[PDB]
Parts: sequence; C-alpha cells; structure tokens
Amino acid sequence: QCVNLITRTQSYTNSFTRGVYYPDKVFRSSVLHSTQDLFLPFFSNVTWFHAISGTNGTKRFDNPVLPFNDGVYFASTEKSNIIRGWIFGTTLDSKTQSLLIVNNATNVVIKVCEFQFCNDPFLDVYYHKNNKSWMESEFRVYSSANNCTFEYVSQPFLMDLEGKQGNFKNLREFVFKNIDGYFKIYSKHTPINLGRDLPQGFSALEPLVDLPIGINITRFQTLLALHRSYLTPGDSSSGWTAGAAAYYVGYLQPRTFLLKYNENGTITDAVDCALDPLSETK
Amino acid sequence: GDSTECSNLLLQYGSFCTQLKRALTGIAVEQDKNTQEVFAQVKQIYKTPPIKYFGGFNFSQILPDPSKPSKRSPIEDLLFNKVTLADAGFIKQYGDCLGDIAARDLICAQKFKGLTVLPPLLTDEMIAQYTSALLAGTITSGWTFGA
Amino acid sequence: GDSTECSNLLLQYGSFCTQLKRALTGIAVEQDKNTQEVFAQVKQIYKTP
Amino acid sequence: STPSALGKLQDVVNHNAQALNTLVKQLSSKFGAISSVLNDILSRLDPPEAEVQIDRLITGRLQSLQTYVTQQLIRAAEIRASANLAATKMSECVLGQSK
Amino acid sequence: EVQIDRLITGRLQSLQTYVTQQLIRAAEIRASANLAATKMSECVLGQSK
Amino acid sequence: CTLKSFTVEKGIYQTSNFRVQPTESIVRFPNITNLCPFDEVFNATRFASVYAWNRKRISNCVADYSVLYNFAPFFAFKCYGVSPTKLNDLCFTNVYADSFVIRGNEVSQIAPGQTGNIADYNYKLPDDFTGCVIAWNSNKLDSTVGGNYNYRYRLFRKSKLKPFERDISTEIYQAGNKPCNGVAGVNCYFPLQSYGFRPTYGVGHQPYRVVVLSFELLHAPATVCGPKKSTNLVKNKCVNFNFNGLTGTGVLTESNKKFLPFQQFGRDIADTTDAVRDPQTLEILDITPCSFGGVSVITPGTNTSNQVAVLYQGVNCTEVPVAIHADQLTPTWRVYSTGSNVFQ
Ligand SMILES: *[C@@H]1O[C@H](CO)[C@@H](O)[C@H](O)[C@H]1NC(C)=O
Ligand SMILES: *[C@@H]1O[C@H](CO)[C@@H](O)[C@H](O)[C@H]1NC(C)=O
Ligand SMILES: *[C@@H]1O[C@H](CO)[C@@H](O)[C@H](O)[C@H]1NC(C)=O
Repeated sequence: QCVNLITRTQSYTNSFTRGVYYPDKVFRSSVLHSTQDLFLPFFSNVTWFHAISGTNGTKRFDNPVLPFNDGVYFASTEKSNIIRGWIFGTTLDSKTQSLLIVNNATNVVIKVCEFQFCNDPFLDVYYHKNNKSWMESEFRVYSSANNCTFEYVSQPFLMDLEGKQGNFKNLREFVFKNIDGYFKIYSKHTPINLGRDLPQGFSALEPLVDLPIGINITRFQTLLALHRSYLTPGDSSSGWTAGAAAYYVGYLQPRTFLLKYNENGTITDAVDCALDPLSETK
Repeated sequence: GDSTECSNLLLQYGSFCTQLKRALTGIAVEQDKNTQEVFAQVKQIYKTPPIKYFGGFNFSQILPDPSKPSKRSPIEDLLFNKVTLADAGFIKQYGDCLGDIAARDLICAQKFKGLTVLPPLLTDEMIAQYTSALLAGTITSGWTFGA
Repeated sequence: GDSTECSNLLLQYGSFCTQLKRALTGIAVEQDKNTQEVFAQVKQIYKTP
Repeated sequence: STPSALGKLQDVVNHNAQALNTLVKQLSSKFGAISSVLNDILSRLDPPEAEVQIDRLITGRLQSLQTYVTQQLIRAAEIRASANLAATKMSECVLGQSK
Repeated sequence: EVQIDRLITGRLQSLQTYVTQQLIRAAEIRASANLAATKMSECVLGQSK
Repeated sequence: CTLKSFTVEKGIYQTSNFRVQPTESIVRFPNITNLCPFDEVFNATRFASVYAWNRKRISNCVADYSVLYNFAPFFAFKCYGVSPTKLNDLCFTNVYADSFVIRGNEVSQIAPGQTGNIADYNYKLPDDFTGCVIAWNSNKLDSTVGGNYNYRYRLFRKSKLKPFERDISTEIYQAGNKPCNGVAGVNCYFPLQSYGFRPTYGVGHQPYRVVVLSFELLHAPATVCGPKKSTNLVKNKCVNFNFNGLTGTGVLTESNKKFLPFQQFGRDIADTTDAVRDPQTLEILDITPCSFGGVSVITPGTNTSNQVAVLYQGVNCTEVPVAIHADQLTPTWRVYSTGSNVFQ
C-alpha cells in the first residue's frame, strides 16, 4: 500500500554561491581556468521543502515529484536515520528505467531498474528485539521490479555523526547531472557551524562518483526513511515518530564560470559570468 | 617541438623560419642598440666624489646606495619593486638556469614551449652603473661632458 | 553575420578576436590620446574678451 | 603609494607577457585539426594521412607566429621611436638644457 | 562546414590585413600627431627657432 | 654553412639548438591485465537492426587486438581519427562499440557527419566522430534463400535524429483527421520498412555487419590499454615514456604535489602535462623535458684564425657532454680540446 507520510511545505530561500564542483578529473593549481558547464547560478531560488516526516495524518499525497531540468542541486541536514537516498527517472514507472540510490548505514547501493512504486517512496526501518537486525522487504514497500540492469556497491555517502552539531554538518550537497554519457554525482560534508540553511562562504563539491550511464532525467525525488527510536511500536501514530525531514532543491543552468584552484589543486573560488555587469567584467 | 616529421614538412614550406629568426635577431640587437644609444652616451665611467655635498641639493635618493649589494638608488629600488620582475639567468642547477616545482612556473612553461628571453647585454647592475656615470657627469661636470 | 553556426567554428581559431579587438581598442584610445595631447594642452578654458 | 605612477613600463611588460601568453594559447588552438598536441596526432595517424592535419596545424601556428612577429615589429618600431625620443631627451635635457 | 571554414579564413585574413594596415597608418597618424603636439607646444605655445 | 660564405667575419652567430637526446624508452601501464571483451563482439551470433543499433561498453581491459591480428578478413578498417596500426600505442577510456547490419553500398551514408535518410532517421553519426568503422560481409549467416526480411529500418520520422541518438517510438505521424488503423494512404505513412534483402540481389545489396568503435581520448582516466610490455621508470634521466598513450620525452622526478585521489594529470599555466600518476603504483611524478638551448659560435675573422668558442645559452654546465666535446670526438685542435676551459 502507498501512504504519504510527509508534511511537505514549500518556502523560497537564496542559493548564494553553493553548488560548485569539479568539471573534469584533471589536476590544476594556481590557475584561473574558465569553463562552460551546467551549474547552480549565483543568487537563485531554492525550493526549501520544509517538512515533518512520520505524520500519519497526511495519508493523502501532498508532495509532487520535482522535475530534473538541467541538473538538480540538493542540500539537507538529515542523517541516514531520516533521509536514505534519491530517485531519478523520466516517467518513474516500469516503462522507463528508474535509478534508485540507497544509503545504508554500512554501505551504498545504486541500482537501475524498472521499479514500480507510487509517488510516495520511503523506507521503514526498525531493529525489533526478535533478531536485533531487521531487513527491509522490496516486495512490501515496492510493488514490482523488472529487468534490473545496473548494480553498484560502495561505502556510505553519509558518514553521519551522532552529535547534533554533526547532524547539522551533514550538508549532503549531491549535485546530479547527466552530460556526455556521464551521470556525475558530487558530494560534500562541511564541519561548518550550525545555522538555518546553506551558509555564506564557498565549498567545492568533489566528484563522488561518475556513473557511466548519463541518460536524461525528467523528474527528481528524495528518498526518506521514517526515523524511529528503535523501541517504538509498529503501525501506529506512536510508531513512526515525527521528524523534520527538510530538504532543499535547486536547478542547474548552462553557464560560463571562472574558477580559482588553490595550491592543493582544489577549487577555492568561483564566479558566474552573467550574474551582473561586474560578473561579466570579471 | 621535438618531432622530426613536422620539421621535415616545415622545410618543404621554404624559409619562413629563417626570416623570422633574422627578424627577431634584428629586434634583439635593436634592443641592445637602444640601450647603448640611450645610456652608453659616454666613453668613461665617472665616479661620484666620496663626500657627497653639493650646496644642499640632496641626491641621496637618486645616487647609488653603498649599503645594499644592488648599489641602486632608493628611487631605483622603488622602481624595481613596483614593476613586475623578470628572469635574469640565476644559477640554480635546474637545467634551465632558474626554475622551481609548484611555483611561479610561467617562465619555465614558456621556456619549455620554445619561447625564450635572452638577457640584455648590459646587466641591470651595469645599466645602473651607466646611469650612475651619467648622473655623476650631470652633477659634477654639467653639460660639458656630452660634447 | 547573425549566425551561431559560423560562431561555433569561429571560436575554434582561438583568441585572435581578443587580439584584434584589443588592437582596435588601443587604436581608439590612442586617437583619444592624440586629440587630448594636440588640443588639451591646458586645463583652463579662456573666454574671448 | 599610487599604483598607476609606473603605468607605461608596466604596460610594456604586460604587452610582452600577453603576447607570449597568446602565443602559448595558440598551441591549444586546433585551427581545424583533429587535435592540438603534435605527439597525440603523430601517435594517432600515420604520416600519409597525418600530413594534412599536421600541415593545417603548421599553417595555423605559422600564421600565429607571423602575426606575432609583425606586431612585434610594429611595437618595436614604436619602442624604437620612444628610444630615439629618450636618446634625444638625454642629449637635450640630461646632457644639456633644451628650450 | 568546409566552405564556411574557407570563407572564415578568407575574411579573417582580410580583417587581419585591415587591422595591420590600420596599425601602420595609425603609427603614421601617431607620428603626425606627435609632430602636431610638438608644433602646438613650440609654434602655438611658443616661438620655435 | 649558415652564413652561406667561405669568409666569416668577427662576431657571434646563432648557429643551432642543442637538445640532450633521450637515453631509453620506458612504457607503462596498470599492473592489472585482462582480456578485453572485443572477442565477444566478434563472437556475437547477431547484431541489432540499424534503427535499434546495439551498443556495448568496453572499459577496464587491455586492448588485445589479436582478433584482428590473426583472423581479420574484414573489407574496410576505415579508421578516421586514428591509424589502424597505431592502436597498440594508445590507450582509450569508455570505449563504445555500436553494431548493426546494413547494406554494403550504404557505407558512404555512414561517413562521419554524412547526411542521408538513414543518417537522419535511423542513426546519425557525429560530425566530429573520432573512431573507426569495421565492415565485413555477413551473407554467410545473415542472409536467407527466402529473403532475410527480419531486419527492419525506420524509414521516416517527424524530425532528424540527433547524433548518437536512438529512438524506438513507433507512434504514427497522422497528418489529418483520418485514423491510420494500419492503412497506408492519405496522411498515413508507416515509419518502418523491412530490408530489401532479396536473394537475387548481388553483393553490396547483401547484408554486411558494421561495427562502429567510438573512443574518447585521454581526457578521462584510461581504462582500455595496449598490450605493450610494461617496464620500469628512472628519475633525473631524460627518457622516452608512453604513459597510457601519453607519449613524451624527459625526466620523471619524484613530485611533492598533493594530488586529489580522483586526479590523474596535473597541468601548469601553459596547460601541458607537468605531473602524472604512475598507472601501476598510484604515485605522482613530475615530468620535466631534458635540457636544451641555443648554441652560438664566437669566432674572429676566418681571415685571422680558425679556433672557435661555443656558447650554450641558458643551460647548466652539467649538460655539456654531447658529441662536439673532445671527450666525445677525436682530439683535434681545430675547434677545442683538453676538457677544461668551461666557464659558467
Ligand atoms: C528489459 O528492457 C527492455 C528495453 O530494451 C524493456 O522493453 C523490457 O520491458 C525490460 N524487461 C523485460 C522483461 O524484457
Ligand atoms: C594546502 O597546501 C598547504 C601548503 O601550500 C598546506 O599547508 C595545507 O595543509 C594544504 N591543505 C590541505 C587540506 O591539504
Ligand atoms: C667643500 O665641500 C665639502 C664636501 O665636498 C663640504 O663638506 C665642505 O663644507 C665644503 N666647504 C665649503 C663649502 O667651504
């Protein structure tokens, strides 16, 4: 059965200078090299989907499947106990290939398959005392899975810290893009002090993975998990507990960028060209 | 670069390389001639007197500084610092005189691309010495040293 | 002309346009300098009696 | 204090440096060839077919070198005019009193 | 694309020749303008011997 | 010889350029070596139709071209961006093997950047295709006495296909209110057509298997490499090197650069390879081409003397021993000898 469980509310925030990443894996140092790539334009809109998960009163669906456009930029402050992956696809059905990314507490699984599921994807996890380690069932939450074609396993992208400061530090800036047959996914995790949203400053998104598929994506979705204290009961309001599963979404656009690599070969600064006349002059 | 085939096919094109080398050699000897015509306007090098008193006109900032090794004047030092420097063929055992790894490598890359800067015939020290001779002649001799 | 198809091939030849535009801009600012040096030899405008 | 006091000599240095940088960037220009690295072209195509590509690259780089040398000659004539002016100024203002 | 490349090379060479001849005659104009500034200083702003 | 005269006047003449020649050739590859699945391409029972061209990905292998060394009766190795004999000298990354079966005479329609009905509605090759095409007759297996009409090509589409684009949408283009219902007529044309593989047709019109090999060269970490013999590397010695297809000459010193784990090539302001990661052991080494510089001859007039001095411009005196010095040539007093008389 498909059940919506999130209190998705859309607010608008500033993009600032977030989303900068590495174009290609070519070391460069002390160079103001200029590129022409898809990027999150400076000072754009951010659709902050502020929400509380585990809310049984939201049975009817109230969250849309966000589009992909020219590359979705993502940010959040949720641990693997709350947000557990991402979904991509053109029609998000068994007719077109659906890409599922799952971030287990011990590993990461990336799959491309004709998964059948509704517009409310989630993963309910709990360690019942019978076995102390309960494994989720694909057939229960997900209706079907046919002609799986790709599989990849690695270390977790979410090295979540148990501390609240570390929980806020989990800025999983996972830029997703598909160009030249490459589905490039980047990542970051900043020890920046806790705030309210993406802060000031700069952070280059190192290339986390370059999946060799690079197919077009029409819709983008966020995979959330129902956070629990592992002692709560099952299917009840006193079961899946309320949790602020806030996640922000932005969109990339083609743009010329002027980068700035530091001594260690990392992008330490970047400017958009068409933001304002000062940017074009620079 | 170092490819033999490209050089052989460049030979098929005639002698633009010879003409360009001749033109650049003319430019270089022209630079040396310019320096000689501007600065080397006196046969003799003139030494400023040890006691540098000239009626109150203080030339200390334009006269050479005996303290610093460069012997340039303080104004000359300011001018040297203000302008971006250039290679001067330092002996660093780098194979290409001066160079470093992960540093100001623009000159090194230019050299490795075939572009080279030849040192002036008169070193900056000897150019400064020529200027010091000119200034000493002007201060002590006036205009009579140029005729 | 008004064509991107030619511009894509045009940018392949490098920064030749940068050099040409820089040379022309230098020529123009040199014309301004010429007029300023020939005519603007004073910074006070004098009224004819 | 003022950084624009020595603008003329810094402009001369910047002109030389940017001419050299333009020459260097001409290496990356393909000029209609399949690539811009001679070693890669030679390792990819045999001389009978690589001759056309290397000839296009040679023509492009030779045009770049010739334009560089011609503009160097023009600005060297400018520098020679300025140096003749400097020699005249040393003769008439330094070696004498010009009226 | 080949024909447009040929036309681009031709027009670029024409423009480059135009810019070089403008540079040469601009050096000529600059020599004449330096002479004119000298004449303004020594004939108009003074008496030249 | 340079002055084109027998009398040479007193002066310095820029004679030539001296470059210390390389000492040895060293070729490197990752220590892992695997048989590339190229054979499975040539061992495939059948290839997909041209409208639904089969695509295979080749990566993380060593290019074992023995299949085209021993048994290569293929008619055209029509390589475009590379020479067929040079494949062993270069490494590739993310190799794409497209494959289909077409008419033999239609090869001119699959030329790089060519335009045609199949090139617009079946399979558009890019205008800058950097790869090869291998075509060979398939009448032995892909032809039938009754007519091999199984292969079908998409004859018509509303818009031209993009380069390297596959479209399997079979929606009809109804230009009017009349429903097609499979009827060919007014405002209703089927977008697919069976191949005319009639037995009476001779060669050229018969089915031929075509494999298009597309390569992207050296801008990404290499995954497909040649079968060349991996050797050892030496430091501070100007040697030839072929690092995964990157050919050059120079010294390979130990680099103190802080490469990020995903980074392979380091580049300077002149965007040329200044450092490289050894494919066998992932460590970064700095590349520096061996010393070189101008060589000028300082001589008095040949009317006066015949002894000459030599200036090596901008080079440390530790790179002098080339084949002009007395230690490398016969002890003749015409030019220079004694080993000494070196001034930095
Ligand atoms: C397998 O993939 C094809 C796409 O080529 C798709 O049409 C099909 O539905 C998938 N599943 C099966 C069982 O063939
Ligand atoms: C960056 O490089 C500097 C030296 O240039 C070094 O001290 C510093 O530790 C480096 N930073 C990192 C994160 O490695
Ligand atoms: C003569 O000149 C010296 C310096 O050369 C100076 O110290 C001295 O006072 C002068 N004598 C005079 C002006 O009577």
